Amino acid sequence: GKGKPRGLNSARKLRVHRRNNRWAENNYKKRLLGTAFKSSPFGGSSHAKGIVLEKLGIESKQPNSAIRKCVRVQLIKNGKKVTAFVPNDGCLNFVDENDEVLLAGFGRKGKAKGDIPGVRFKVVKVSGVSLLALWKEKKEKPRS
Amino acid sequence: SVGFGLVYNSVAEAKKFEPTYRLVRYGLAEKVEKASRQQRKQKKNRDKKIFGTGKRLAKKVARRNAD
Amino acid sequence: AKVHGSLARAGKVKSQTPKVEKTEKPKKPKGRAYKRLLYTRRFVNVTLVNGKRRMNPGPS
Amino acid sequence: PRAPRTYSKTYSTPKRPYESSRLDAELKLAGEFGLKNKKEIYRISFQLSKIRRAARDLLTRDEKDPKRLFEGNALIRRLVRVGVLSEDKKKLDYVLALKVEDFLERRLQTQVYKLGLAKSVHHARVLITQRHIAVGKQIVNIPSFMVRLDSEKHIDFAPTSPFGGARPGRVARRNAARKAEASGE
RNA sequence: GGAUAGUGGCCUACCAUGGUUUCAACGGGUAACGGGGAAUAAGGGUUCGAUUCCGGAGAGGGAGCCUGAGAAACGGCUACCACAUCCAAGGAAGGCAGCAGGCGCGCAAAUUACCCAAUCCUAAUUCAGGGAGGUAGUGACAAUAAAUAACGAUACAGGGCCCAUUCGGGUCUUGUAAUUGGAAUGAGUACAAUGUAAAUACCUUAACGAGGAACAAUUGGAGGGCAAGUCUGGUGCCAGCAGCCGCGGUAAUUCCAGCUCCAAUAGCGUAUAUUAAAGUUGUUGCAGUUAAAAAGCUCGUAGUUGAACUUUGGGCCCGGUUGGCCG
RNA sequence: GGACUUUUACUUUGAAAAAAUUAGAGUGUUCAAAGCAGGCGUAUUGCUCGAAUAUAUUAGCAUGGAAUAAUAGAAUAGGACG
RNA sequence: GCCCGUCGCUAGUACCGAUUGAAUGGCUUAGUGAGGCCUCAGGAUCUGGGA
Ligand SMILES: [Mg+2]
Ligand SMILES: [Mg+2]
Ligand SMILES: [Mg+2]
Ligand SMILES: [Mg+2]
Ligand SMILES: [Mg+2]
Ligand SMILES: [Mg+2]
Ligand SMILES: [Mg+2]
Ligand SMILES: [Mg+2]
Ligand SMILES: [Mg+2]
Ligand SMILES: [Mg+2]
Ligand SMILES: [Mg+2]
Ligand SMILES: [Mg+2]
Ligand SMILES: [Mg+2]
Ligand SMILES: [Mg+2]
Ligand SMILES: [Mg+2]
Ligand SMILES: [Mg+2]
Ligand SMILES: [Mg+2]
Ligand SMILES: [Mg+2]
Ligand SMILES: [Mg+2]
Ligand SMILES: [Mg+2]
Ligand SMILES: [Mg+2]
Ligand SMILES: [Mg+2]
Ligand SMILES: [Mg+2]
Ligand SMILES: [Mg+2]
Ligand SMILES: [Mg+2]
Ligand SMILES: [Mg+2]
Ligand SMILES: [Mg+2]
Ligand SMILES: [Mg+2]
Ligand SMILES: [Mg+2]
Ligand SMILES: [Mg+2]
Ligand SMILES: [Mg+2]
Ligand SMILES: [Mg+2]
Ligand SMILES: [Mg+2]
Ligand SMILES: [Mg+2]
Ligand SMILES: [Mg+2]
Ligand SMILES: [Mg+2]
Ligand SMILES: [Mg+2]
Ligand SMILES: [Mg+2]
Ligand SMILES: [Mg+2]
Ligand SMILES: [Mg+2]
Ligand SMILES: [Mg+2]
Ligand SMILES: [Mg+2]
Repeated sequence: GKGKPRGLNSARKLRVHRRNNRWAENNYKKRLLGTAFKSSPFGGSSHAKGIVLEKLGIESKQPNSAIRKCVRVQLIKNGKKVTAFVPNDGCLNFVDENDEVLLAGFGRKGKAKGDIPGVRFKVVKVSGVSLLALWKEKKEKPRS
Repeated sequence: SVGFGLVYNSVAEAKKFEPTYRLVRYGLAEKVEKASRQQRKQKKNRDKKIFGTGKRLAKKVARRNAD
Repeated sequence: AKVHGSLARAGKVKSQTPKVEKTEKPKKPKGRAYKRLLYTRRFVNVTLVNGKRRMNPGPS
Repeated sequence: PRAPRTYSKTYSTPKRPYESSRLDAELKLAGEFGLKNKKEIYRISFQLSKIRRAARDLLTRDEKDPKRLFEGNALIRRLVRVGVLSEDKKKLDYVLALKVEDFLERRLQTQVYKLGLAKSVHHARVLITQRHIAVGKQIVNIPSFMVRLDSEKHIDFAPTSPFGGARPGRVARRNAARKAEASGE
């Protein structure tokens, strides 16, 4: 009756087979190959702090017409160069080149967000403070 | 309020079986105060760099005051 | 796609929406008292039942 | 390098976050026993959950199996003790029933109200936290005290505070100060 | 035989040709110390365990060794390598993966404070010493309890209800209120006592300490999933939002705000990881004609699997543990 | 004490077994997370209950079972008892 | 209506690639070899053959 062995001694084949096939799991493979630590701009860690190289004006994908304000960031522990979105209305006004920023993921498991092409990170903080506070008014940008 | 009490057969028997911080609280033993704990430790260590008495090292260092 | 589109207009809309200050209003009770208000509002007195029930209506 | 301090959390949050039938059902309880949290209900549902799990397990064992008899009987008399399990229904297929509300109607905040003494659960809360009402001469300021049957007869105001002799109180006495310092000398 | 505390290719002589392997040796990887354990809750599982206890290893890297019952010891020595400090240039000296503290690193982690009072350890020892350990500081890691208000009066309005030929309000309270009314309490502050090694806090408790200017709750959302507006103003495929589907090109139910409303609430969002959802890893328990998938075909070794049949039936005792009807 | 014994798997009961964790009993830490306390009087010379139980699975040990599934047996008789 | 490929623009990722390219870490041949230990000696001095 189709498939798999049934027998009482066929434990090994049953484990091996599973082992072999577990590899078709997209997440398992990433874990065991250590893809994270190897590819992927962050270490495999949740956030990464980097430095702002240029400010970009990414044009959004269809069916959306817009200009998504972004930044090129060179992760400090890394040299890895990355582009990141600057969330909310204005906020790009807060950043400036050579400034220090804190990058996070986009909540999509790698993968880019919406109509923003090739962007897999967003900012979060600048010069030690946080976009959110700045955008509101709770905090002010530091001197230099 | 709930505590704990002791009562010795004599004033000589408390003074010997009592913790010394307690007799202090009472007024039947003075708080013999000393230097800091790390003042003391340092003195122990300074003292480690000397072998023997010390005054032998007073006179010999006193000759340097000629050279 | 394109990468170097204008940045001149960053924060266009927020910067041009007219400020209207928040109004000064009754202090809402916090804690258990708020759960109270909710319950007398939602179940004890009742307001309307225009067929069904509404929580945030205006001009109906 | 010292014995770990053991802890446990004491509540559980519902899976479906926004189910209005459950949300109505929860609020009604909140306003019926003078609670302040969805957690104060989340808590009890957790207490229940295990009591039920416990009971379920025992039921699968043989009628008059040693463990069943020992821990089942024990669970019941604990439940009977506080007044969640009625006397008649006293053999665990009913604890297997039970209900959140049964547990609620035994809080001190509610028992203080249930026989007079407060009239409105909210007065009953405020009274409890503000150091009036006690069990023995032992003041109790936790609304969740869970009156155990045999202390029920002893829920009365404290020998301290007004309401139980002792003293009027510093806001009243302050008025007795402006009374004879205006109209006197 | 030598060596060792002692068995042993441990080492050396002689002699032989053995030892392991598809039941996966050997080799590689490990962002690998092992375990007790942790997370996740139908069950079967899956993921994790540097880290309070047990075992092992190490003290910048290597090796060597003295002492000694015990070390191949590093808050011991010796050499080399890396690093590194003082100098009068001749020389000398260092090893925080102890406690604290600094640099660096980074997303990522606290005081250069007090004490041996407790817990216990060591010594020649009741006594000395113990950054073991305890105390406090820092501390929204996690966990527990649960304040931000409670009660009356009045002023119209209600719905109850007896009557209704028809005024209506009158007493059982449902409460929305722009004047009202006395009550209560710890947050805090603070004699004192308790606490404690001494302190600080908690537990106690004199004097103070609540009416909206507080002693003033937040964090997110309000098109669907998904609990809550088709309100007003703004912008006009811009700015922005949107995990996913999707909104925005002039009456935007998604943007920017006001108002109002929802959910969890001393907490709530975001990012990353994992677990449940997942019978999308399937032993339980998947799927394979056409959706992803039966090797072109047959032989075949390892591996898995493999028809039926051999003391069954009858007889007699022995003593138990529940349950019925009596007690 | 002597003389000899075909091999296993499975299952049962038990021993040997760290604590903390976990499940769980007892006990009103004011409640509770915890803790392992505590409770009674002559509260003026003391009386007293505790500090359980469960789990602990693979392997090794020990005991019972003889279904299921393997092993071995006498055919060039070099068979079996005495 | 749908729709295929070369060709052209911007941006991103990986691949091949002269450089017998570079880097870190683990083992290791051969050569050189510190140091303590063991051992053949030695004998400043200092005893009664020994230290
Ligand atoms: Mg494939
Ligand atoms: Mg689309
Ligand atoms: Mg660029
Ligand atoms: Mg690095
Ligand atoms: Mg000292
Ligand atoms: Mg000395
Ligand atoms: Mg040999
Ligand atoms: Mg040779
Ligand atoms: Mg050979
Ligand atoms: Mg294999
Ligand atoms: Mg490692
Ligand atoms: Mg470990
Ligand atoms: Mg591990
Ligand atoms: Mg590590
Ligand atoms: Mg060592
Ligand atoms: Mg180091
Ligand atoms: Mg080396
Ligand atoms: Mg060493
Ligand atoms: Mg050491
Ligand atoms: Mg000189
Ligand atoms: Mg240190
Ligand atoms: Mg050190
Ligand atoms: Mg932190
Ligand atoms: Mg002496
Ligand atoms: Mg001492
Ligand atoms: Mg210390
Ligand atoms: Mg406040
Ligand atoms: Mg106020
Ligand atoms: Mg808000
Ligand atoms: Mg809805
Ligand atoms: Mg408009
Ligand atoms: Mg609008
Ligand atoms: Mg809005
Ligand atoms: Mg939540
Ligand atoms: Mg099965
Ligand atoms: Mg499938
Ligand atoms: Mg197909
Ligand atoms: Mg075929
Ligand atoms: Mg083949
Ligand atoms: Mg068969
Ligand atoms: Mg067993
Ligand atoms: Mg135990």
